Amino acid sequence: QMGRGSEFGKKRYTITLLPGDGIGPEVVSIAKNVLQQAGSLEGVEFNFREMPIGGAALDLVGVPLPEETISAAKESDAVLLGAIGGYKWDNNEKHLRPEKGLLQIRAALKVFANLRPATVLPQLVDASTLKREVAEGVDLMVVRELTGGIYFGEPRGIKTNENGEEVGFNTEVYAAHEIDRIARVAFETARKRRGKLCSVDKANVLEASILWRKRVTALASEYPDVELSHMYVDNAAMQLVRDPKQFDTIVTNNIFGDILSDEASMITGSIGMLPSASLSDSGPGLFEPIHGSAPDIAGQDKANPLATILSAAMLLKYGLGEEKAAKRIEDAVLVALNNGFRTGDIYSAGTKLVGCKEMGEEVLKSVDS
Amino acid sequence: SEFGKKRYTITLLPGDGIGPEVVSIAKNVLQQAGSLEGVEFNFREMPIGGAALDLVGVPLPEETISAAKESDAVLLGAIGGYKWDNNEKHLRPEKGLLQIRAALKVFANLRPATVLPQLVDASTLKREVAEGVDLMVVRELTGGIYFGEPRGIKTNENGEEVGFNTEVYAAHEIDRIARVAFETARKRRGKLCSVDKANVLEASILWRKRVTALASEYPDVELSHMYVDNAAMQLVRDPKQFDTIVTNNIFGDILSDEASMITGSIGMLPSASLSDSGPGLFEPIHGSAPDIAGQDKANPLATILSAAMLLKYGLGEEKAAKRIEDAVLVALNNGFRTGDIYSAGTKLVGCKEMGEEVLKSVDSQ
Ligand SMILES: CC(C)[C@H](C(=O)O)[C@@H](O)C(=O)O
Ligand SMILES: CC(C)[C@H](C(=O)O)[C@@H](O)C(=O)O
Ligand SMILES: [Mg+2]
Ligand SMILES: [Mg+2]
Repeated sequence: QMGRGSEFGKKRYTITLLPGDGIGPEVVSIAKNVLQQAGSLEGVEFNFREMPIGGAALDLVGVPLPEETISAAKESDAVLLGAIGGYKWDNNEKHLRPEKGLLQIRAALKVFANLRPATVLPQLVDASTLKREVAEGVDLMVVRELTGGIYFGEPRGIKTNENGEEVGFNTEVYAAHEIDRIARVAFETARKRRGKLCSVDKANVLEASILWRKRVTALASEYPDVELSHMYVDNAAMQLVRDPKQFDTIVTNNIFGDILSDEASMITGSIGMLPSASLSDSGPGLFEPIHGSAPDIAGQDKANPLATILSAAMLLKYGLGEEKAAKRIEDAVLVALNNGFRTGDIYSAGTKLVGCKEMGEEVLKSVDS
Repeated sequence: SEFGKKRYTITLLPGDGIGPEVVSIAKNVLQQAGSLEGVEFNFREMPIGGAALDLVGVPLPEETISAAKESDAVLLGAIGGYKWDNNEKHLRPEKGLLQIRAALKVFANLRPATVLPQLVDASTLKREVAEGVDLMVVRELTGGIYFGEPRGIKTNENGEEVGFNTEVYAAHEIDRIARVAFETARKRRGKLCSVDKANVLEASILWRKRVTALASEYPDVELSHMYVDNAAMQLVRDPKQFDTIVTNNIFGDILSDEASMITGSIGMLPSASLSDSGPGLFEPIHGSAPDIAGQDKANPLATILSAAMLLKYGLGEEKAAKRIEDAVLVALNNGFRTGDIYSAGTKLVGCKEMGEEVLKSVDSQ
């Protein structure tokens, strides 16, 4: 009669926080607070656990992703990551660079489905370098295959041939089952939006893309409410500039996903607003802002926390099925922007320039009202 | 005099869609510009792409490769069409394009992306961002994942299909494209940005390593490195920051097309593919546009400018190349626009009429 579960009708989730490097800890600290407050309003409690990753892990135990961090992440209900990278580690051997830890945690958590929404918010339309009429109303979702393809393909390496010359190689490889699963996510995703899915590949050159297109095509019959189309990656790169409003959902591989989602991100004009979700089958998902560790403003209360806050909303929605709590966060971010609040990266003439903590305070204020 | 005329052999590969229309115009413009410099051409038309598939059942006939290799330069129209997209992999039009690039060993692909002042409004980027864009992509054209082995679709023991390709570069392949790009930047504004994914891929670690080692051979050139995903963003945010970019086959394909659309006018952009020895390959970057094939709507200016790159880079005919460039400029300054570049207050014309306007500007001089 109090509700499901064993704590007075409340739901308690275990969250692993991976603040990381640069501005990561600052923005995660704020999102944590917004998460707690919005959750509390829906009868949701959290056990948080901070663990090291990236440069922080390197300075601590000499690897970018400690076994103990993986264990903690795997035993959790969801993972919220801050940011990865710094100048200090830039002359390290490549297994000892912060980015390595990020690739390793994706693989370890088997979060093959990366969701990256790119929307132009009406309050920030003028931040885009695209003309207003082209940028306004952009609202697309890139579904990127995150744990396969060339990023993780074998064989790979740099070797010296018999002529004494170096040869570097990587393998773009996909098994049918890897394509099917990311395709299914994208079809389900498009179904819940405008019902349009664009599969992006290089099928006029690459056998790996021919298989991609074959499997995606064969799945279309299981989603008759979804209009499937296909586009070559180079044409997709042009169409994002020419008419980004044409897209609802895009599905593509690891490397094309990396390039196109980042292109779509910059087209919106405000990188500091953009969240992302990485989902697995049945295990904890990984949620993180798409921006970097921005080391040059670290510790200066300058960072935009909104992308991480919105990643926490994605954590609630996609990771935990806690939709009302997610909506409370999304609403509060909107109220802050409507009230004229802007951190430095989204500042325009006549708005209220605020620091990181102060922006969090405004979101918090709105959640609690 | 007849004895002292300069003569070149040009192989024409009209290809598919609007390819034949635009190449026919560029051929005429080429003849007229050259003749004013005492240069005459022997043209031979050969099949490639869908056109070769329809004639002999392969996208690149042996006879075409022979003709191209024996010539001084190759001018190509366009490849591809819906007619052949349901073809087996070995028999799609595009395979012919990859095959001719490989056969001619044209590893150095030059794709200049500029915003013309007459056409600044055609970009979807704000005027202040698009105006003054002027970059060159130097793309490695005959190596990398496009040609790497092993490759295929196989069925494993379980009956499950696995599709795979190999991104592979030997150091000397990187060295050679890099040298071309350094030399390119030196002739431009002295800035080179090398683009890779060296934070993930071994092949790109070698890429960055070789380009870095070569920097000291061109100490007058300013070299920087950028990840391909960052480059895709920087082209949107501040494309004016770039002079010359060098990158591999697949990143070059993506980034150059992104840069092209950023300028706003795909129908204006030429390209050159150059080899160490032998004829170069010159073609517009637009596609076959099969919906307007035979409708006299095509913009011939990109192929006309590709013929200018042919003269300039392939044949060293600098004065003839300038005559063509000058004439395209005259035609645009006279207000002529094909449909793809039309704006209110201009003269909307078809393909043939645009060509004739460029032709009479050439012959004016
Ligand atoms: C840092 C890099 C390894 C990473 C990637 O390529 O996935 C980043 O670019 C991203 O998009 O999250
Ligand atoms: C294969 C073919 C479609 C070609 C390529 O990918 O190189 C085209 O995109 C280009 O840029 O010339
Ligand atoms: Mg990226
Ligand atoms: Mg292309």
